[PDB]
Amino acid sequence: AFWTQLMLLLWKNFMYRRRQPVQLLVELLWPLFLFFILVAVRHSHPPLEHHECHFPNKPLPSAGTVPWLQGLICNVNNTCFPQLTPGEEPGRLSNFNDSLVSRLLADARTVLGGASAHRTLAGLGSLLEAAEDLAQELLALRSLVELRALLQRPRGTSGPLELLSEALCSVSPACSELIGALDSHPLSRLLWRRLKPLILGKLLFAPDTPFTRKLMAQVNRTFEELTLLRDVREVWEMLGPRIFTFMNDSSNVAMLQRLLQMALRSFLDPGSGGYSWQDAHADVGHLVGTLGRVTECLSLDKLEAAPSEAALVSRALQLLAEHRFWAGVVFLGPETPDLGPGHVRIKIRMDIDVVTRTNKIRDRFWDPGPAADPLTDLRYVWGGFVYLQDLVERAAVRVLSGANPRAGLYLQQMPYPCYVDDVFLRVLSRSLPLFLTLAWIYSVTLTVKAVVREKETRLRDTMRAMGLSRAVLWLGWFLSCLGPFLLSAALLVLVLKLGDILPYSHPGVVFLFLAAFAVATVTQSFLLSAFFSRANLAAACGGLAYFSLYLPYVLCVAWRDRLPAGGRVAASLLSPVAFGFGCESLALLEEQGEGAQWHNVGTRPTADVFSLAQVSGLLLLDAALYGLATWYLEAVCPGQYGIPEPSPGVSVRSLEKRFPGSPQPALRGLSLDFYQGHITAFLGHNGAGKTTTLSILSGLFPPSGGSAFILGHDVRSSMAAIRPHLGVCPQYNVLFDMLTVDEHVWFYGRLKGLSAAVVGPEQDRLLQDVGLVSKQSVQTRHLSGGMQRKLSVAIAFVGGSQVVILDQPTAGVDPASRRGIWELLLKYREGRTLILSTHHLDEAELLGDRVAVVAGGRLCCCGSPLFLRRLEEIFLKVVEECAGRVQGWALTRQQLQALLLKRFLLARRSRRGLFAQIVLPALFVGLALVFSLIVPPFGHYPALRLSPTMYGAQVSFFSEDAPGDPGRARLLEALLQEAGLEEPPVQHSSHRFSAPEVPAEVAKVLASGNWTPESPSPACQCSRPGARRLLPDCPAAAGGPPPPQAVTGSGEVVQNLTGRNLSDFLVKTYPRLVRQGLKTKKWVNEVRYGGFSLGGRDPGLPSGQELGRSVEELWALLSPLPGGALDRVLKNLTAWAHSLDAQDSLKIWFNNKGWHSMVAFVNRASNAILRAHLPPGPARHAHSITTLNHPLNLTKEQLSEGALMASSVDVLVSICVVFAMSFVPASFTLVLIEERVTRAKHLQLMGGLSPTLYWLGNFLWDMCNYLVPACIVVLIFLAFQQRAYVAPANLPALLLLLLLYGWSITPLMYPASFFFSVPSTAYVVLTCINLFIGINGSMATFVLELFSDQKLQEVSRILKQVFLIFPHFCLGRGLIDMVRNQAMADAFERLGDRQFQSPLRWEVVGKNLLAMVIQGPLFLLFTLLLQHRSQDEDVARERERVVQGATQGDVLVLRNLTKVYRGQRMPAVDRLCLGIPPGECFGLLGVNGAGKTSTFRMVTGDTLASRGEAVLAGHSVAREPSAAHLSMGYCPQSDAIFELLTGREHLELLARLRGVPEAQVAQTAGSGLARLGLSWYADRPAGTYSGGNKRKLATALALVGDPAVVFLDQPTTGMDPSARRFLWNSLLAVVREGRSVMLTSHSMEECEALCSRLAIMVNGRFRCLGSPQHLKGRFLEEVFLYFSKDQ
Ligand SMILES: *[C@@H]1O[C@H](CO)[C@@H](O[C@@H]2O[C@H](CO)[C@@H](O[C@@H]3O[C@H](CO)[C@@H](O)[C@H](O)[C@@H]3O)[C@H](O)[C@H]2NC(C)=O)[C@H](O)[C@H]1NC(C)=O
Ligand SMILES: Nc1ncnc2c1ncn2[C@@H]1O[C@H](COP(=O)(O)OP(=O)(O)OP(=O)(O)O)[C@@H](O)[C@H]1O
Ligand SMILES: Nc1ncnc2c1ncn2[C@@H]1O[C@H](COP(=O)(O)OP(=O)(O)OP(=O)(O)O)[C@@H](O)[C@H]1O
Ligand SMILES: *[C@@H]1O[C@H](CO)[C@@H](O[C@@H]2O[C@H](CO)[C@@H](O)[C@H](O)[C@H]2NC(C)=O)[C@H](O)[C@H]1NC(C)=O
Ligand SMILES: *[C@@H]1O[C@H](CO)[C@@H](O)[C@H](O)[C@H]1NC(C)=O
Ligand SMILES: *[C@@H]1O[C@H](CO)[C@@H](O)[C@H](O)[C@H]1NC(C)=O
Ligand SMILES: *[C@@H]1O[C@H](CO)[C@@H](O)[C@H](O)[C@H]1NC(C)=O
Ligand SMILES: *[C@@H]1O[C@H](CO)[C@@H](O)[C@H](O)[C@H]1NC(C)=O
Ligand SMILES: *[C@@H]1O[C@H](CO)[C@@H](O)[C@H](O)[C@H]1NC(C)=O
Ligand SMILES: *[C@@H]1O[C@H](CO)[C@@H](O)[C@H](O)[C@H]1NC(C)=O
Ligand SMILES: [Mg+2]
Ligand SMILES: [Mg+2]
Repeated sequence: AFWTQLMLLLWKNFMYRRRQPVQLLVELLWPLFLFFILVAVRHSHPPLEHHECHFPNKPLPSAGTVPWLQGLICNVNNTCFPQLTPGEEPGRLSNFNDSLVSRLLADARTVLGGASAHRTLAGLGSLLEAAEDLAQELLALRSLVELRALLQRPRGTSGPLELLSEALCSVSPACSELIGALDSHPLSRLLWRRLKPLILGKLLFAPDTPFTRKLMAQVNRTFEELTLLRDVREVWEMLGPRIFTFMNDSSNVAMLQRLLQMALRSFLDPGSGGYSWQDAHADVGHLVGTLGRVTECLSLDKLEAAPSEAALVSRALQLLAEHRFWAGVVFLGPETPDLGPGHVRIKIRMDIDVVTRTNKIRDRFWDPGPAADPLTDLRYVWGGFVYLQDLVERAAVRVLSGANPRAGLYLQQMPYPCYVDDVFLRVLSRSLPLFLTLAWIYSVTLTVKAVVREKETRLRDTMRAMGLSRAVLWLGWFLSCLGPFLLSAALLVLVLKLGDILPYSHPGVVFLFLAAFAVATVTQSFLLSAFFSRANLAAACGGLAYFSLYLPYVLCVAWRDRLPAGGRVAASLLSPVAFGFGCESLALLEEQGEGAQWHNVGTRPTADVFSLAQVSGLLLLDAALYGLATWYLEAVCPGQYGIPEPSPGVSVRSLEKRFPGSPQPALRGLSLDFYQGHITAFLGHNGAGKTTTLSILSGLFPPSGGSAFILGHDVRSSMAAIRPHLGVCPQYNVLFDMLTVDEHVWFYGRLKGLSAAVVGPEQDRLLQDVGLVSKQSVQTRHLSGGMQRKLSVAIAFVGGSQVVILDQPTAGVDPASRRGIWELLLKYREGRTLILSTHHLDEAELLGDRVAVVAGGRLCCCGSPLFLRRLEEIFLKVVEECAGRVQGWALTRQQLQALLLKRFLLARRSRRGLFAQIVLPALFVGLALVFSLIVPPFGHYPALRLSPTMYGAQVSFFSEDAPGDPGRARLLEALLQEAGLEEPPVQHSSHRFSAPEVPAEVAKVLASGNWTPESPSPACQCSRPGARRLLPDCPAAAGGPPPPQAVTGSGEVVQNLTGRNLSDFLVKTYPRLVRQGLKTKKWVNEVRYGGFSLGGRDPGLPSGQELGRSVEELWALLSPLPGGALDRVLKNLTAWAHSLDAQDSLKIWFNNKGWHSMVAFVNRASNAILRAHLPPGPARHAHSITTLNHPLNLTKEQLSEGALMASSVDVLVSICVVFAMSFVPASFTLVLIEERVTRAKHLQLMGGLSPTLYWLGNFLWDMCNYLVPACIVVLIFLAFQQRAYVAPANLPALLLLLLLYGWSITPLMYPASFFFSVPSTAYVVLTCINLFIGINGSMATFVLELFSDQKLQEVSRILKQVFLIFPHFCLGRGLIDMVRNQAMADAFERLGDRQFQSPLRWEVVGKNLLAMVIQGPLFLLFTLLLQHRSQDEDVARERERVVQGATQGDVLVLRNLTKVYRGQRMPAVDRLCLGIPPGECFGLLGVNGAGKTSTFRMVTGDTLASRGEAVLAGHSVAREPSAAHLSMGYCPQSDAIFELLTGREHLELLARLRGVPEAQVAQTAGSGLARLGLSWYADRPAGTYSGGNKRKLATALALVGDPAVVFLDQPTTGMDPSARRFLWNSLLAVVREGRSVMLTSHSMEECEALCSRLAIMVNGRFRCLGSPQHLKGRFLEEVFLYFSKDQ
């Protein structure tokens, strides 16, 4: 019956799914909200493609001084123009052109060279004519006019820097004052804030050898020449007064000058003196003063000294504090490459904030783009490393060679092709694993809760007792839970693929991966649900254990290096870790732009060696391991309801049971024997232990000793041969809520073993025999006690049961159905060994062929009924043989002191629950910090020698221009010999370069085209706009009409590239290397890293040398002063004029894709220059220069200025703490719901408690239980020294945040306690809702506010203020803003600006606090508002009297009461009128379906009415519920007690709440306990009583305190004759006192014989309403039946 049982289980699960569809829909739609938000954001963030653009030139200080400053000031940004920059042209050399300074210099050159001979002749002494001719062209130029216009600009704008940039580029206390004026504009302050160390620096060298002194003297030349401004200012200062005196009072000389004159504008220039003697003088004076201040800005004393390297490091550490460090050069002594001098080793040390990190030679991932960010990529330019290296290297070359080389190095970045990027893919790749792991948290918790709840209510054990096998049940659970997971995974795959989040991947492999993940999760949940045995405890520790298995993934991704593959494999056993590895592999495959379309299953040999074909096998292995572990754990440890762990049909011998809680054993020893087919009956007093014995016979409990045999087998050990031979009937019915009676019987009959053919007749026969045939399409949750009991006994009798045990077959059942019970028992008595147990003696004597009585755990006597006769009286004899008011505000003080005490007691018995509910979430945060704070230590950045030999094979350049010079040829051959290509011998003088062969098709295409090097040779390539398929441009074979002349060397290849355009070659060829390199797509072996270009064209006019002649022809005359100031300025003018001719350029093309690229090529260029200028000889290797790079020992890390917060450990810890604090405000509803459901809260509300006091007491207790997690969180943060969160500056913010979150979350979970029926489901649902609304709101807004800034910043600002109603959001954003502000403050402190903000601000945390405080108590007000939502002939004569007459004596008056069960056609209760006077024990009988309990619930106040009224002592229950509730007592059919408290606590609590004085509380409780026979069991917890004791306790809580009217419901459902005698005596006493009773039952005596006014009720209508003797006279069980048949 394996397949039949499987079909039955699947059908039942399908029926449950179909009955309630909303839960199915919400489960299927839960894990997609965050992905929906992500897709919505992505839809509005189109991919961006960048146009082609070329980068500009960058001169080095070796090329001069003016161009160096020009390139430093103008080219701050890497503004790349799409049009070709003039610098890239081989002929051109000066990118900056037609500017003010360049035009001024050129025009000055021209004017000075034009008439040098004329001024020489003038100085020889006509000359006036030559001077006039020169002055004629001194006005033709407009450069002087524009210079005057610029220097006359009114002062303002941003400062001198703006005018300096305008002049250079193309469209001392005073110095400090200028800086302070300039810093007001951050745009103008960019230059200062990037160039602070250049003005203030110190150059330090460790050795003090005179060789190093010569090196520094050679370095010092540029600083020496920079100070000519002081000398020229002094010269003008000396000339000032002299010319000022000469001009004044010299009219005679001037007039004789005009007399000797005898063009015209020159003659009129001295006229009136307005335009000659002051304007030009003032302008030149202002200019010289300005340059004097400029030269006084500099310190001019940059160099310093140091004894050794230790003193160097100490002085560096001292000087680093006050912004004075710019150097560190060390002339280390290798003595080493080889013997002999010239093997100098320069080792530059500089701060880590300025030099690129040397950890990585290249980048990490192939990101398409030139990577030319002028703020975080080109650090070597704005830092000054390259300038210092060039200066030191040129000085070393000058010292070693002894010559005067002239070769100005330049820098040029090659262009980059068109491309398109997807930033969103990289952004989401980091946070995908967290999203995916957090998506499936609903289903795991619900699965664990469902499993533990099914195993808790004995439903699983009862279902298994009839023949179910554990394997079948487990497989059914597996399939049923696995279904929705697979459907949801398929839907998620579909939505991911359709949304273009993962466009490349084929959905099949992704779906298989997700299905494997889902299977692993299912089996993990089934394993996790095997430790616990209580619904509350299992629900509490259900999400923490799942989410605590994901942190090791973070630990193992932080420790990526130094990790053996064995460790990764051993840490991949946990499912979330393996899924994280798989998700990372898939994300990196997607980012590579190659997809996973069924052929990428053995790829990725990198650090992420795992691909999406090895993780799935691991996941399946983990699922198998978890399943085996679950099976073993279930087999070895059953749980609370411990199943056994591997013709006298029934026999028990020496059977005893011992519960740990009870000091005395329940059972001592039994020897009872069972027989063939004689109905046996158990008789005994309450607490004898018949139900415990019956459970011991079944598999519910294990015996504490002895053994029990059934059908010759043994329930001990081998009980597997018992299942098809047993039938069970628990005292408390266990049934499926949704399934109806017909489905119940069909399911149990099929499971029992009946064939599919014999079902209908048997089921119908049993259903008719029992008496339930009138109802067949109603679910069991709409049935009263009697119908449920009849259904339970019917289910017990379904199928062929060899031995069946009946326990309380009838209870609350009228005799009419008891007759059907009798006939059912008689019809099956032939061999089925019927066993019975009831308190009714008539049934025992009528059926019992042998009666056995047990008392006090011992078999008193067993035998035939005739044996004992020689029945109620003798059984009772045997059992006997064996056995003012405090009123006012003071009362308000008392009530609370009771109520809170109750809570405290409920907290003392169950400490494990509190430990797991209000402590464990705090320790989860500590575990998160422990696992997220362990990082690998770092030491020092290693030193490396900078040369391109560390890259590998590559491609160089050879471009040359103007070959008609020997020096350029020598330098070029030096470059070739340095590259590695040795000089070929005489036989290969011209056999050096091997030109490859052009393809035939390309050759034909070029023949159809033009073979012109100075025209665009390559064909145009198509740009690809988005389209997600082709990122780079479309390649072609037309790039370069000749193939490059590749010549191999010792590992490198050098080409020719002479005469070609040289700009299109790289652009057209790069996409070929882009597409060719696909194996790794992270560290692709690019072949083009850099090259040279020897442009020998000199940007000097041929007349420039003439300038020097002019200067020297001014030196001989004018009496050169011996002081030397004039002499020295004239000789630095002559030197500048001579150097204006220059020698050549050595332009360097560098690729920024390789980090350490420009420095190595500068090194090689300088080494080649040295080898060129060296005299010929075999000492080529004897003299070599190497540049190192080693940052200081100062312990810091690379400051990522551009990279802001990017979903890091900070937000991880914030998510962890939010998760931990979301669980705590859910344990507060368990007790509330448990009280409301069992109708125990309403008892207290009857006691005299106003709802307001109840709610305030609960609120205070819940508040007192919230401060325990917060203290532990604060202590953990303090212990771990988390500066970001806890510190003497931000501690008040955290304290207020936690305290007010506690203040405002608690009164929000109260309204949810009205609409739930089982506590654990409410617990898990509220926990999941809190988790979702917190995380997926706050962290989603955080993701929105970062990364993309396309007005999504404005969208996030809009959404931020809206999410203030939820008190969960006020903890997420608050704990992220603090971290962000702390990070910004730390960055400012590291920078040195020393700016500190404030934690508590309006726009930081203040608004959240204010809003959450103001919304705090509104939820409590809503809670109270929702709580106060409710705003014959005798019968006819009685109705007429009630309608018209007004009996003031009567206490309770009913007026036409009726109410319908939400459309059940015939109203159960309708049109009732009655009047009761004081001091009459009213009674009311009926049948199972009359509606007695409905009448009690309608009149007592538990349910709201429909029509009519129920007035109780003046105040109506509906009009004023409080006044009616003031004085009455209740006892419902379903007993209302607390499982953990005891009886004495119950009585004392009710006594205190009613208002009795404190002194008499104990006396009243003792009297109440002793009155009803409850004393020997008045200290044990109320949860361990049996049915009779619980009934007695429930009755006792209805009479304590002497109320007015007692609304006793059926009180004798299971009480014993002694107990019922006690109850009758108590009722007689209370009615003698003068208080009425409204007992209703099916029994006799006080209900019937001692009653006062019976009233039979059938189908919601009264029948007689007459006295008992009156009923007997006019018309006792048979009399009642006759009267029922009378009408
Ligand atoms: C080396 O090859 C480059 C190709 O990149 C040549 O530059 C190209 O020069 C032509 C000159 O006509 C440019 O055409 C112009 O395009 C603009 C675009 O708006 C148009 O408005 C003009 O009317 C003109 O047609 C072309 O854009 C430009 N290519 C670029 C910038 O990528 C360069 O001249 C070659 N070197 C030589 C021939 O020495
Ligand atoms: N779970 C339990 N833990 C500890 N003691 C228990 C437990 N259940 C019952 N007992 C105790 O064991 C004894 C046997 O009483 P038991 O509950 O078995 O009676 P019963 O057969 O159900 O009787 P009744 O006919 O009155 O319903 C009592 O003292 C009872 O308090
Ligand atoms: N939840 C429900 N939904 C629909 N009908 C119900 C529901 N509960 C009870 N009924 C029906 O409404 C009527 C009211 O009966 P009620 O529940 O008051 O039982 P009772 O006969 O007074 O109790 P007892 O079973 O203890 O003798 C009955 O016909 C019953 O079958
Ligand atoms: C690289 O190619 C150029 C192509 O011009 C070579 O320069 C030519 O060299 C030959 C022989 O030396 C001369 O006859 C030509 O006159 C040169 N060209 C021009 C325009 O003058 C150059 O020699 C090649 N590189 C090397 C190292 O040989
Ligand atoms: C460089 O970029 C900054 C920042 O966008 C901008 O303000 C400035 O105008 C740009 N150009 C120059 C020459 O600084
Ligand atoms: C740019 O420089 C060249 C160099 O000779 C010069 O001829 C030209 O006038 C300058 N200005 C331009 C091209 O606008
Ligand atoms: C000479 O200087 C005096 C002031 O020092 C001035 O008043 C006078 O005008 C000057 N003379 C000439 C001719 O500039
Ligand atoms: C370097 O030049 C500066 C000029 O101010 C000065 O310290 C000195 O002349 C030189 N120092 C040397 C040669 O050590
Ligand atoms: C330039 O002038 C400075 C002093 O102003 C002098 O030290 C230096 O030697 C001069 N230049 C040359 C090449 O002599
Ligand atoms: C940095 O200084 C520490 C001082 O304890 C020393 O142990 C370490 O070796 C130094 N590192 C380097 C690279 O000099
Ligand atoms: Mg019992
Ligand atoms: Mg009832």
